[PDB]
Amino acid sequence: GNYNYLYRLFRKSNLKPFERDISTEIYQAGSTPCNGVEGFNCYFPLQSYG
Amino acid sequence: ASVYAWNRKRISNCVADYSVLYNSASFSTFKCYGVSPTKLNDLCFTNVYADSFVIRGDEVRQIAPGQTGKIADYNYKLPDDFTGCVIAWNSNNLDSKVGGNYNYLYRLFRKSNLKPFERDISTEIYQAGSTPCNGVEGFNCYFPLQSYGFQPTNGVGYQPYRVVVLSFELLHAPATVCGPKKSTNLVKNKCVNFNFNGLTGTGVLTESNKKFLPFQQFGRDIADTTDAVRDPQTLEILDITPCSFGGV
Amino acid sequence: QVQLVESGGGLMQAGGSLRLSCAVSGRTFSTAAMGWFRQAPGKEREFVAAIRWSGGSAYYADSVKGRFTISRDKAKNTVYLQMNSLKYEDTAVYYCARTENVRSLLSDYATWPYDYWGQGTQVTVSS
Amino acid sequence: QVQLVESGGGLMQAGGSLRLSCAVSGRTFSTAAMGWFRQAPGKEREFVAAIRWSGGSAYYADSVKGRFTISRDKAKNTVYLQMNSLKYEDTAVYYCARTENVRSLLSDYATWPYDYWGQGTQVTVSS
Amino acid sequence: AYTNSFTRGVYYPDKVFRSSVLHSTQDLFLPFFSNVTWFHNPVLPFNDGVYFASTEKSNIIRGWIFGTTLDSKTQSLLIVNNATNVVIKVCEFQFCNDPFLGVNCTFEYVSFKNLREFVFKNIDGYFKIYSKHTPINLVRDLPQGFSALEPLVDLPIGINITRFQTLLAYYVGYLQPRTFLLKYNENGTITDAVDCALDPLSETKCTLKSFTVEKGIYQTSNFRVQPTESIVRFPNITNLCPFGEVFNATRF
Ligand SMILES: *[C@@H]1O[C@H](CO)[C@@H](O[C@@H]2O[C@H](CO)[C@@H](O)[C@H](O)[C@H]2NC(C)=O)[C@H](O)[C@H]1NC(C)=O
Ligand SMILES: *[C@@H]1O[C@H](CO)[C@@H](O[C@@H]2O[C@H](CO)[C@@H](O)[C@H](O)[C@H]2NC(C)=O)[C@H](O)[C@H]1NC(C)=O
Ligand SMILES: *[C@@H]1O[C@H](CO)[C@@H](O[C@@H]2O[C@H](CO)[C@@H](O)[C@H](O)[C@H]2NC(C)=O)[C@H](O)[C@H]1NC(C)=O
Ligand SMILES: *[C@@H]1O[C@H](CO)[C@@H](O)[C@H](O)[C@H]1NC(C)=O
Ligand SMILES: *[C@@H]1O[C@H](CO)[C@@H](O)[C@H](O)[C@H]1NC(C)=O
Ligand SMILES: *[C@@H]1O[C@H](CO)[C@@H](O)[C@H](O)[C@H]1NC(C)=O
Ligand SMILES: *[C@@H]1O[C@H](CO)[C@@H](O)[C@H](O)[C@H]1NC(C)=O
Repeated sequence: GNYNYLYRLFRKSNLKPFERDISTEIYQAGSTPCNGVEGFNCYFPLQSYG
Repeated sequence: ASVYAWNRKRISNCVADYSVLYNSASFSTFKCYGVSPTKLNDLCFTNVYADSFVIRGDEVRQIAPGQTGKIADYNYKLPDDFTGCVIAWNSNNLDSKVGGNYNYLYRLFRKSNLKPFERDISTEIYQAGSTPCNGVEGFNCYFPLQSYGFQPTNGVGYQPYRVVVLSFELLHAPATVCGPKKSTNLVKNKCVNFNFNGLTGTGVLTESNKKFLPFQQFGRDIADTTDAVRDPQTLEILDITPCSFGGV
Repeated sequence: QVQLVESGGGLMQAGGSLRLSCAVSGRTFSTAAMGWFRQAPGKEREFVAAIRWSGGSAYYADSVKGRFTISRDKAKNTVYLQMNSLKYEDTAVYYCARTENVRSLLSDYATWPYDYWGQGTQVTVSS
Repeated sequence: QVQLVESGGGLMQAGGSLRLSCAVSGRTFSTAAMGWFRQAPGKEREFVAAIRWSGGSAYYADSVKGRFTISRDKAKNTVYLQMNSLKYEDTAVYYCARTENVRSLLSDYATWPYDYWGQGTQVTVSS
Repeated sequence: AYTNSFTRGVYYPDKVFRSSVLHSTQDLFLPFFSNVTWFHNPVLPFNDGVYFASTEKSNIIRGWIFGTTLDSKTQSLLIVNNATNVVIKVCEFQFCNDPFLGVNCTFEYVSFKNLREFVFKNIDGYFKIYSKHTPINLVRDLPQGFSALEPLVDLPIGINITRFQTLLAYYVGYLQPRTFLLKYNENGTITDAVDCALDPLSETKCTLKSFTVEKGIYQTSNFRVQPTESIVRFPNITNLCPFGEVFNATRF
């Protein structure tokens, strides 16, 4: 399995045409701020292709 | 219920409150594929099946699309295009006791893999060889089921875990499982963008003097135009005046 | 509480037959298998027979094969041991044990532990 | 080739602290997460900790929460495990593993496989 | 036995409020002055909708059954008012050959001198039940007059229906997709109605959308002769086309 190629799994809004988002900010799925800390309702936005 | 005899609860004709679930902090796994738990409140479905069963911790990964193993093949299988959710949480405090709880079983042998959402509760003696068993156990003739070793001191992987799979269905039928979609407060005598039970518009809502019937909800003008409505929460009739406009 | 009660033991002449009964009260659905063991004075308890509660498949020790038969009535929640061709070596206290651990291999019940045991019944074969 | 080299293991008295280091050479950009596992003689290898290479978020096993801390230096391409309040139960060979599979859920690294493993370093807690 | 559906079988087709206005609407209504079957528990069809009517002085009739087989083979509707309580079930129920009353469930709800009119229809999986109760002084047939049926129940069953039966005199009619003109008074209630296909005067009323038309001549409709037969003419040949030679060809 090659895992060098990624895709973004979470984002607060859809991308506009030709928009480019390379941020790795922790996705706040809940009401609790993540403060850059992963956990419950705090997920890393990217994920690798298998 | 056991993994080999997983129970199936059917949900229909009710308000599905998903907030209590995805915001609860008592679930270790709350995976969802091709669907967001928050968006479900905005969606309606004909039927919603909650398949419930207990499996050990290390077998929790088999409940997912494109998975293989004892549980994935002989006890419970999901489709490659599953679009529901899988929830799972530890049940060591409930599904374990000093001595080992053996009330939870699992199918250990089968002549072929299971199909998506297929339930096999047969206890036929498995014929491992070419000699027919004829309902008698012995050499190459074993019982297809086996108990689980759920003890309080067992490892997390071997400790029990309760799992519920939520599958949604859309037949040629009405969607009777909808979300709550909480309302907002009401403002009168102003130009507002209103959305009532099934309709939307822009206008001014004013205390009316009309007399709707108990079953009448939204009024109409001569030219099939909406002039009045009934607030779903408070049985008060509101006249709708178009927001002031005109040439400049 | 799960209670196992044996009965039917008594004095018999060698060559006869005797049916020992063992009634189970309390939990019924969880019963995975029922086993009969025997123990003589000064000797270690030994496995005699076992039967799976569902299906009724039986597993016998070599010392009693062809003489002893184990059966069970699910409606009465009872297990019966018909001991034929009684020998003087059969004189012992016969106990019945219940296990809720379902095992795919029947022979496992010949060595795996049992969580419930009855008080046992004496059987004496004089001649 | 990607090479993982552990170091820092040794004899320690119970209650002390020890920092195990694990250096990675070869591929650097593809590193998705670094995990620490441990295995005692006659026991199965067990997950100790994991850390995402980017961001540095850490996930700990319940047995070491509040005692062990996992960190990493990206410039040195190294991962460090500070084991505090050493217990006799901590005596084992500690291995470090590297994974290039980026997973949104951190806890996935507590069970998902690792493609690279080091030779491990022995840690002994006497008293 | 047959009787006259003078001007009954009209129901509020929607939950809309209209005041002092005439509204034309096409939907399943009971044609006026049509024949309605009269009974004093046989099985009846459910072609496209049912208008049921009952005259009661002792509450003989109790409920209805709907479905296709009504023999515990598929889903079926059971609606029953027993002496204090209304009950609605959609289970695959096994029924008796002649069900009566003495003196797999996907839904479950629980709640002559008098005339009770009901309208049952099934569209888009929804079961629409309208009803209307009134007092009466009559024992032979239906009272002549006009009264509309407000909706009572809307069930999302998604269940097929082609037959139904009653559980205990009454009258039965079958709705048709007709155009009606309805007169809403200032309070939203329907006070009069017109069947746009009964007779030419009603066609004129609906075309003008008025209950009282002034003298004159009005162009209403278009008369067209309808075809009596279907003719199919083809040359008289008998040779099967050799499509096998192409599809069953060994080599392509
Ligand atoms: C919908 O819910 C609201 C909120 O509970 C109900 O509001 C009450 O209405 C009565 C009658 O006007 C008032 O006396 C109460 O003070 C209201 N309560 C609150 C908290 O405002 C309302 O009646 C409900 N409507 C229906 C049809 O159930
Ligand atoms: C009419 O039948 C229904 C059931 O077919 C009866 O309703 C039951 O009433 C009892 C007592 O209140 C409840 O415990 C049950 O749950 C009810 N059934 C259902 C399906 O909800 C009703 O009592 C009957 N009518 C009379 C007058 O007895
Ligand atoms: C609509 O209903 C209202 C209420 O029944 C009727 O208003 C009443 O009319 C009578 C007759 O003039 C008066 O004596 C009452 O004082 C009125 N009450 C109210 C509250 O207005 C009204 O006439 C009805 N309109 C129609 C077209 O049927
Ligand atoms: C309608 O009922 C009347 C009265 O029984 C009957 O004479 C008439 O024939 C019926 N209609 C038709 C089309 O037969
Ligand atoms: C029971 O109801 C379900 C509803 O989905 C249906 O699929 C099934 O065929 C029904 N069973 C029978 C025997 O009709
Ligand atoms: C409902 O009725 C239609 C028309 O008779 C039929 O084609 C259809 O198969 C029926 N539905 C089911 C689920 O059998
Ligand atoms: C082609 O052959 C098959 C059997 O060999 C037959 O069933 C089929 O009808 C044939 N093709 C056509 C067009 O009939």
